[PDB]
Amino acid sequence: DILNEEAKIVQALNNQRELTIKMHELKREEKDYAHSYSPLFSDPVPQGGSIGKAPGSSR
Amino acid sequence: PREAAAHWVPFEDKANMPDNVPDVVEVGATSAPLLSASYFIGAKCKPYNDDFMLCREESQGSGAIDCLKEGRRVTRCAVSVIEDINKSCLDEFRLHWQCLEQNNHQLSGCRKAEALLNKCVFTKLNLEKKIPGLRPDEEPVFLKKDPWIKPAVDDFKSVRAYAEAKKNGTL
Repeated sequence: DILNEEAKIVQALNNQRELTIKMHELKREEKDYAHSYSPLFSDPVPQGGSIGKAPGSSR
Repeated sequence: PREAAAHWVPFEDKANMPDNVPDVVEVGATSAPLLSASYFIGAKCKPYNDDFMLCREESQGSGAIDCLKEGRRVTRCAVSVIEDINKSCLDEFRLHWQCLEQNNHQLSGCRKAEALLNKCVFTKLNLEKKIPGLRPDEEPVFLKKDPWIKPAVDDFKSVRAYAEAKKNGTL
């Protein structure tokens, strides 16, 4: 009745250890442009500066 | 797309169009005639001009080298319109751009020879001025009577020609 109450605590600490390893791997995971920056306007693509614009500028 | 320098040095190149681009009949009209004939070469050669700017769009960066075929054809049809307006209405065309060579080439100053030219070209060459993008219940500005903006001096020959067109009844 005491070896079991230790197995409970050691499971409760190994769970916290795996919780840390996860949440330390979830930081270094690379992130989308829609989560990291502006959620709508999800493209990085400009079309910047359209008043005297020339056809053939897109690529 | 850029304004010139401290000390810009002009140069030309005595060279030739190399092998595969044929010879073309380029517009030899100055600012006053092609500013005068702008709506008519815009009315006839709409899809060729549209096609050239579309082809320049689709080949992004290829651009200049890509649509040699097709800026060949906008020049030909613009030259066609201005040869036709020469042989059609050389006198009244000439009246309009001899007007428009004064007044800073402001279009505002020459309504009088303009409407005469527009009758002549709509009769013989059946092309018409339109200002597009203009929703209805908005009068186009070269049709209105008593405008606010009147020129300094109405030029003399168009006063005379417009009065004689009134007397003949062709206007």
